[PDB]
Amino acid sequence: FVSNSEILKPFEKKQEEEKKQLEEIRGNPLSIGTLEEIIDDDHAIVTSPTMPDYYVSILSFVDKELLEPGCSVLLHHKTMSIVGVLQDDADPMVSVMKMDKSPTESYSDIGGLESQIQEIKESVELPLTHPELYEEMGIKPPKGVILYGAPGTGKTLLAKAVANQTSATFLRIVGSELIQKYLGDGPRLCRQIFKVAGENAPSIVFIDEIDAIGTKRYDSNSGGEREIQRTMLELLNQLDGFDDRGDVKVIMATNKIETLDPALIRPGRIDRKILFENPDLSTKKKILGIHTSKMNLSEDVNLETLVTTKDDLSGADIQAMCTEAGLLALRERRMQVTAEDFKQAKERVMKNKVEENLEGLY
Amino acid sequence: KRIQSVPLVIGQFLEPIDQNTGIVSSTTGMSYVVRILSTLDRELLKPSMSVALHRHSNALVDILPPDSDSSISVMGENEKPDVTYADVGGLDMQKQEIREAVELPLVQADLYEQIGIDPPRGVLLYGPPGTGKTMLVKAVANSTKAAFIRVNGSEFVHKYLGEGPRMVRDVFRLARENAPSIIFIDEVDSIATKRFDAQTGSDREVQRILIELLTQMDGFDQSTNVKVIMATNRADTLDPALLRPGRLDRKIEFPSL
Amino acid sequence: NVKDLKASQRVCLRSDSYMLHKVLENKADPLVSLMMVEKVPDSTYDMVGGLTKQIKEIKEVIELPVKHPELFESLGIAQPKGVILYGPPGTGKTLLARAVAHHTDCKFIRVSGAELVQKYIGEGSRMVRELFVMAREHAPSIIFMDEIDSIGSTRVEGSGGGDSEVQRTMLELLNQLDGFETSKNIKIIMATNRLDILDPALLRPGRIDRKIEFPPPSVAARAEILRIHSRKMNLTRGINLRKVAEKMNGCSGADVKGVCTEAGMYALRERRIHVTQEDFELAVGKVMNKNQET
Amino acid sequence: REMFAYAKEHEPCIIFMDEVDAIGGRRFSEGTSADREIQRTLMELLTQMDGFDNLGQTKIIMATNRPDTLDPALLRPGRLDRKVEIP
Amino acid sequence: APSHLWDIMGDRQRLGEEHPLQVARCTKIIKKYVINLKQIAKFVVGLGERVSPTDIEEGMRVGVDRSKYNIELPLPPRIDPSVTMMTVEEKPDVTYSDVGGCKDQIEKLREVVELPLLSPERFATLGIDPPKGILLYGPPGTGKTLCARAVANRTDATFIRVIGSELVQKYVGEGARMVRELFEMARTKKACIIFFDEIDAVGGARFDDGAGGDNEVQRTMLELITQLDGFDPRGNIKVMFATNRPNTLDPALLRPGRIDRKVEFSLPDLEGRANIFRIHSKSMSVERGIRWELISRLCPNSTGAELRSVCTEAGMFAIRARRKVATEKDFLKAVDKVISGYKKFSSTSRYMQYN
Amino acid sequence: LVRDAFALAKEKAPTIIFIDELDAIGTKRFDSEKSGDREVQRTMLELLNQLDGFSSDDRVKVLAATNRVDVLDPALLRSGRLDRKIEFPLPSEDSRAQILQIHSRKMTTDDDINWQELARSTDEFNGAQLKAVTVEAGMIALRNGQSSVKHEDFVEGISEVQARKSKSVSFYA
Repeated sequence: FVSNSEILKPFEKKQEEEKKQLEEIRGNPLSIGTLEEIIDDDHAIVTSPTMPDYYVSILSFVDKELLEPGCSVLLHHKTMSIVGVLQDDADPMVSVMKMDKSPTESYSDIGGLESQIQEIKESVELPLTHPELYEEMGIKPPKGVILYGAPGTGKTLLAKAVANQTSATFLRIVGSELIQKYLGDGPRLCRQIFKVAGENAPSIVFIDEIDAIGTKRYDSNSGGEREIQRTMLELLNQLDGFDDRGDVKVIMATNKIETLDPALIRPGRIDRKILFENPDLSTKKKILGIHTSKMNLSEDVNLETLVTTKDDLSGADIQAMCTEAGLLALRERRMQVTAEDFKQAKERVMKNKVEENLEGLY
Repeated sequence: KRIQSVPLVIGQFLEPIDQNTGIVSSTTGMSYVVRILSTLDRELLKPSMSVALHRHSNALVDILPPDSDSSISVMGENEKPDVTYADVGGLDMQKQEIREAVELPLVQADLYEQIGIDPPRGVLLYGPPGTGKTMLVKAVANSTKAAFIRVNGSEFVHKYLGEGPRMVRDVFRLARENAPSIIFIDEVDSIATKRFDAQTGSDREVQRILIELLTQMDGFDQSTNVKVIMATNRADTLDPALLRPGRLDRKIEFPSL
Repeated sequence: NVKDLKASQRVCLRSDSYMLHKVLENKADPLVSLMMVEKVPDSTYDMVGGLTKQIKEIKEVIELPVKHPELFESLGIAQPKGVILYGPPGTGKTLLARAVAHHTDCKFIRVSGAELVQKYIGEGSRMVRELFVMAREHAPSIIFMDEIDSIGSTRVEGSGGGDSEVQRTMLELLNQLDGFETSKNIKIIMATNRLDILDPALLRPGRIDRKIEFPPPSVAARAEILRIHSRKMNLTRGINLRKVAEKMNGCSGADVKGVCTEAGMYALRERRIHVTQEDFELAVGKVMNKNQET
Repeated sequence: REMFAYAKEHEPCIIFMDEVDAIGGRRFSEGTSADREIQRTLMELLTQMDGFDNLGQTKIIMATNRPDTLDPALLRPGRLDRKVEIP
Repeated sequence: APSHLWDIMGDRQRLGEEHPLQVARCTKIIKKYVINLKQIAKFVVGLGERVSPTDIEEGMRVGVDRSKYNIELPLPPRIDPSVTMMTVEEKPDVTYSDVGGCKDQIEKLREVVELPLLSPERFATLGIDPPKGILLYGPPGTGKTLCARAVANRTDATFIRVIGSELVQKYVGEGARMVRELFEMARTKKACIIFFDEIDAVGGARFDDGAGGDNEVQRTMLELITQLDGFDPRGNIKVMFATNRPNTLDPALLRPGRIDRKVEFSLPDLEGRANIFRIHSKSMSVERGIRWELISRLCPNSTGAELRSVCTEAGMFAIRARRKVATEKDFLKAVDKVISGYKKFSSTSRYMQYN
Repeated sequence: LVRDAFALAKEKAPTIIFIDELDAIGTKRFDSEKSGDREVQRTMLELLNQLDGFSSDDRVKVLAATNRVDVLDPALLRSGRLDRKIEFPLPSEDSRAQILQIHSRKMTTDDDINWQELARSTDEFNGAQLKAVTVEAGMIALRNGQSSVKHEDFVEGISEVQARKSKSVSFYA
């Protein structure tokens, strides 16, 4: 009664009297446009989609720090004066940013690699989850880790399980999209990748399977030798010339990193290097139990017997036999997969899916 | 009805909305939604029919007859039959397939219904530039003795922006009133369709032509009384999507060497 | 009110007071430059003869988990991502991908090679992945790329610029679709000729789990094709189906389809409704000349 | 098209071309590099000298440095009938 | 709250017609002013009430009223580019004392850059010309970009960082306009600093007979050289060229007259690498009684990028190796790890000096 | 731009048109793939038509400066456009003695330095490389605190990096 009369009454009265002036201001068709530049005299220039040229002052409902060249504002119909700034809603423009709805892929499925799993967790997840360890230590945390190894070692699922527990922004970019058909748009894209990701949350830029600029065989989007130097060196400047407080992490992984320019790595930013090899008979027993955890297997199927038959296989080849064995039982509609399906599954994988490498020594 | 009198604006009808109410698009590029005059009728017009509008209010006035002036062909043939078909030899093998896809459907339309073969609506002529085409279309148009429309492929674009899509529509509307009509396009490889990557963001001239070429083919010609002939150079200058069934199934290559 | 209005809705705007009047219509189904959206196509299993052996393979792989998602979930396995076939040129595999969306009530959507790289501000690289996102909005449908392939019409028969780039990209984008509803069911059907054209990363498991070889049409294979694909019209049954198939040498599904077009062209000269074996003999000799030429 | 308007008015007219390698170019599709109006200009010579418009009273004198740069289709007969060698 | 005070003065600045001016660039000055609009429309006007006759200049954007065209207020030219507004940074984090070592790569830069800005009257006695440009290339991994930011801190003025790939746009000929965008702010904003990064993607002659799409990039330097040293020697500030490939540049760009001071970075010696760990000794955790001269001695010659990796990775051994702080034992393990373990392939240092 | 350059050149007859870096615009434009033509020669056609057209009568002249003659369009050289083709090689021995003395007129020395001696110590250096020596000579006196530029300033400048001299270390063994 007494408090509401001295607080809510004078405030709501000024709000009702203010909105009466908003009719002559925020009324009208309210044309929009693109902001050009500002000045300390409180003036700007806006270009509507009809491409006019207008120079007016700065009205209320807008801040000087909110005005940036290339943004969207709100003009007026008659007076043609800026009403205010209009922020972009419904996500930051491009929605393919891989905002990670978090399917929640845990570390139990990538198990058996724990020797190399705790390696990336300390240089990526640890500073994000427990920043007090690196801040109180005094050392600067690394900006990421480079991965190298044969295909099938689980390099794709290694970085996927890290972003699950961090609950932060994480990106997935294909290395073949760094080069476009138009000349000059290659480095322009790399500028917008790190710009938008760095504004919202301590994001992570992860570009997987980079074939960029090698074994071209590209008729359409080939830009010559000029696209080579502009696109690659643009990524190097994002780790050098681009300033950051340490919230941006860059992790690159592919089949062969030797074809890439080693100057792009610049391993003063990346102090962590993780390799990968083929698992032994003890590791494959843990990986096989992962895929068969939700699978229904018969009583005549032995887990140690299937691992013994495995010779020169990666983590992807183990799941390939579990998938092929499920397709054989799916044709006959069997709940529990019998032992006859694993016999025909291992023969098809070692034939087609598994091809003899060009190493050939011994 | 007579209040409008002289000061009229040329409009174009788009789609019906409400009874005695329709949307119109004039040559100025500004589309307006007005009410249909009581003396007119929705059944007396066409979806592509051009109408008249007021200078200021831009209200609907009168329904123009189904004759579009525009440019290029305008009325019809003028002094065209100057030659015969005997002046070009050796193409009798190629010219025989042309008469079946052009002159044959314009005479007897029941032959394709009884036999059950869909006659090609569009016609593309391949081969190295400077060999076929040319006098061939003139020989077919002279032997048919019917309506003929020859529009150059590079003339569709006009200095005004929104005039591009309207000039394309007026070409097909002339084929609506006259059933035995032949629409020829000289050097179609300039604008083509979408021309691979046309960078539509920087240049809108392609998008206005791209939408019309795909709409006019599927939107019209269902009566199969109108055939389209285009003059191109090679296959690498055109969009392969034209070869998809439903629009243009016809492929003619010059017998080189 | 504003609750009945959403994006991409054409409405009316008064010229005097500049306010809302009524609602005209919505936005058309085709968007951007070229948009192909077709639901429940006309291609069925009975309309494609001789491939029944290959139909049962793609039915228990592609079609089966789509109509019954509870199968692989009870088996503990994962649905394969991509499916690619290879064989001689002139394949009839176009109708095979159209027949999958027919029974599954899905849609048939094609991606054009020109849709990948266009002119936009910030969306230039999005258009490569836009049709991947646009296909997710309405129905699971099918991802099928026939656009970029070497039949001999285009140069550089060893590889392509817009081929392996978009095909390999969409396979790695399923991580977001994995675990999210009405997403993982989306598959990818490809086409090619030789396996050496593809990158060695595609041959490894985890992306395409099934590779089906497409054999060339034989004499017995063209028997069911001559009575289905070759006849769209009313014809006479006096001709022999197996005798005409023996006269065609090396004719694939595309060359046999051309016989249907030229079956009545010779009858148009005489203007007769009866089509006898006289026209079929001239149609076979005409198609074989175009194949042997160049 | 503004040039040929005077061809039908005054019959004894000749159109000179001085050091022109441009409008006879090729440039089909690399992405076109925003040639949209130029490609149509190339086709303009493939219309007035091709279609049913009256000709023979207006001579086209074209001069160029290297004909290999020009479109080979424009150099073929039907448009440029005589090739005058100036060694 | 601030909107209430602005609504009082908003009566004269809204209801009346002042701001709705049509801005356009003036062409001819007759002392009748011919001005072309953005819609490509030419007209004639004259001065205003408070408009001064000396304010109107050739090639300047001048706003005029849309109804009756008349000059009202002048505006600074070159309003179209929005790109160079974001190229200017403020208060870089790297300070002047962050660069380690007593070697000659410090003092040589401050005398040709910081000295004429802080004390312009020092060289005025001898009547000499301070170097306009400088040269910094060096091997990759020495932190050359860190030295450019250390100069901007002591300067306390406008700094401009230019990426080599930024000069090349998506149109042919637009890169020529991008060059003048940088030099236009030199006359507008005096005593600033411009910095080019990765010029190898731009410079070099590359001649003709190559792929043929190379003629667009070679015109960027010819536009940059013209704007640097042209027919009229127009210049004020210092220009910095930097890249990782000095051998692939234009042999004309590698000759003086656009550049005087030339400094190439080298690998610190045993005495040089000692100061690299001393500037990092104040940070992290250093055990009392540990000599850093033995660690830099066991480490071979390498760039500063791999030198700072020793102190960073040393803190990682506090977890898996069961240690409190970084000890001497963890430093020896880093020798076979940070250096010997990370050599393998894809390690630059001195590997690529040329191509 | 070039078309209107000669249009205004006809108004004022005693005019001289200067072109800097003629290598910027020229080519025959071949040995490539399809499009990409006329990204250069569009402006070159102006120099071809205008100089051979109504322009270039009496007082209308064009001086085209360029870098190298290896890459250019041979069609640009003609007796109707560019007549005199003159090579401007590196300066000679005694010629460099006069160049170094002129750039020192704004400096302060004791006039005890022989300029013919410094020219003999320079072998085939660019003109800007000569003026760059006087720039380093002034910076040496600032570090040593000298009130005037002495002989050792020009000598030490040659030992430093100016023309064809680069050393990052002593390296004497």
